[PDB]
Amino acid sequence: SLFDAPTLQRVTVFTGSALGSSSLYTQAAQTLAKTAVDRGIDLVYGGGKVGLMGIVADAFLESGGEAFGVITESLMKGELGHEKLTELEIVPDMHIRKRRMAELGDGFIAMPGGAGTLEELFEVWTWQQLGIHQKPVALYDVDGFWQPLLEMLEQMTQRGFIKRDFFECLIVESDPHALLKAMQTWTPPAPKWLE
Amino acid sequence: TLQRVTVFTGSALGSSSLYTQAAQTLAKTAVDRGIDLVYGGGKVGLMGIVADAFLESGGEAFGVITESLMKGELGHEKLTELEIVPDMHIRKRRMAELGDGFIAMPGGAGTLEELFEVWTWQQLGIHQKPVALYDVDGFWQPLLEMLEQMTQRGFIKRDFFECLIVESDPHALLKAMQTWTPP
Repeated sequence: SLFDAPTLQRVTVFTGSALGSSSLYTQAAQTLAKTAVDRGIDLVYGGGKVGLMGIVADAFLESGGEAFGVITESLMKGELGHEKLTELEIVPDMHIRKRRMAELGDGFIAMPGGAGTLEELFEVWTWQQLGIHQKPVALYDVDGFWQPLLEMLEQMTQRGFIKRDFFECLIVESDPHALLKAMQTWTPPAPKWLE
Repeated sequence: TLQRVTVFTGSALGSSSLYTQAAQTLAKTAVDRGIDLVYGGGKVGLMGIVADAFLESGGEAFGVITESLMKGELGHEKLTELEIVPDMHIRKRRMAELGDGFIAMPGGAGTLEELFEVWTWQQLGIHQKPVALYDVDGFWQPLLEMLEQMTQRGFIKRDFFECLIVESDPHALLKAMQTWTPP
């Protein structure tokens, strides 16, 4: 229906190819995967087998959900792709990879990661602002990991480079049930009233 | 050597005229070095400011813009050359091909997005070009603080974070770019 948000069938997850320095990030990813599958949401992600990327894909498969990785030729030649995925799309470059992860997902989540995770997050958020998609964008704030980013965006907003209304449409939860609940009920803000 | 530099900067002007001025001063400094501008082709915000400044100072400015943004009345019509491309990704492929290095002046989410793409791709060996942050009025300090924590939590190689250029003065910035070596 026209008044309804599309219902989330898949979520695209951005996260590190390292595990990072707390056991907690491995736990927290596992929990989200379980919650996701509980609501019949499947996973789209970058197709890796190590670090949090690997953790989250494995947790998804193990809870009995599905998992669609999208990976490049370069990465597949260097034999870095996960081998037991529901599907694994191999594409010529990093652009197409991001484009395809964004077409496949019904929403985006950023779990802890580094530069690459930021590359992906800001792109999809920018695109939301340009009207290229109207899918929700969320930060999984595991042990406050994303708090420094929020301080940075708050400062950018104050200096006038980001509209407060966009920044406030960013979902940030540390609880996974909350996170996905906000993603399901999310609607984009009316262009009619931005300020 | 550095002949063209790709600049990422905000589509708005920001709440203080300091940014406009720094953007102007940087363009002059780069023209004096013989360096031309490559950027996303807009006339609004600091994009417009920096492109005007390169032109008015005797230098050249090349824009790469999508068909959509052109249609949106955001394009600059008095550049040295303006390429029109299908989409955002071809636009970044081209800005990266044309650039010999990358500078991120103040901006928002659009700027962040371009910045992180080319930084990440430096980490992966896709290119070996300097990436620099023009730290006007400490604008990028909160970003460095975020990166510092990510490095302390295991998600960014310290080695790589240290190869990131950060400078508030434009003569220092361009010299840092000119003498930089890869990680």
